[PDB]
Amino acid sequence: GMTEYKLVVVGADGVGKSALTIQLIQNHFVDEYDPTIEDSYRKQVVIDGETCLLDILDTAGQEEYSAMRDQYMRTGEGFLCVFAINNTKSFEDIHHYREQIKRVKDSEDVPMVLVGNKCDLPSRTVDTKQAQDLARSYGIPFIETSAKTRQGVDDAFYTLVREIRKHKEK
Ligand SMILES: N#Cc1c(N)sc2c(F)ccc(-c3c(C(F)(F)F)cc4c(N5C[C@H]6CC[C@@H](C5)N6)nc(OC[C@@]56CCCN5C[C@H](F)C6)nc4c3F)c12
Ligand SMILES: Nc1nc2c(ncn2[C@@H]2O[C@H](COP(=O)(O)OP(=O)(O)O)[C@@H](O)[C@H]2O)c(=O)[nH]1
Ligand SMILES: [Mg+2]
Repeated sequence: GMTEYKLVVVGADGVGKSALTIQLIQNHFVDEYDPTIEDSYRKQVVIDGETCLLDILDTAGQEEYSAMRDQYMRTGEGFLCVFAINNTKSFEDIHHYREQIKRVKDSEDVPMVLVGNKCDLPSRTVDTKQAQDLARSYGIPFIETSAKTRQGVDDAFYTLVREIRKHKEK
């Protein structure tokens, strides 16, 4: 049998949620992917010897707080909270995404990873120290990624799976 892990990728428009997801799944950088499309993708992977199925929701569209949207998000087992290292506003939004996750999951202990994407770019407006401090304040890992080169991408998604696997053992 394969366990399926339901992962949700969230964060501001333009941070690279779609590029990270497509890079993970298909091993190619899709630049300029339609910002308005929300979809899910699956991949069979081996993580620490466990053959499992990732089901990844790449979020997009309108911010909305209906009971149905909350219930859909509540089915997520772990969340990648993504900002772009050259967009301070996307980093400032992270606290809001974490607050919504904690609210629908009714817990401060939700499997989560803070992802600083676009690390292939030389110009970084978000301080690495500030991002590490924010992740420490939430008790979650911080991983830098590039959806273009694939640097850190497997680590971000596999770390989130490891967190879900551990959470299910509590
Ligand atoms: N909804 C909703 C949610 C539930 N009902 S539950 C639940 C959860 F558990 C986790 C995450 C979310 C979630 C999502 C979801 F993941 F659902 F797609 C999309 C958001 C979204 N999108 C709109 C745009 C930007 C990215 C993409 C999706 N297109 N934007 C914002 O905030 C945007 C800002 C700027 C303007 C005012 N707001 C408050 C802060 F200032 C930040 N939050 C979003 C969000 F929290 C939700
Ligand atoms: N250089 C660089 N550009 C990226 C990276 N990830 C995404 N982009 C670009 O950033 C823009 C937004 O990416 P997208 O995946 O659409 O972001 P989303 O709105 O969060 O889904 C696009 O023009 C991408 O090609 C990355 O790691 N490096
Ligand atoms: Mg997208």
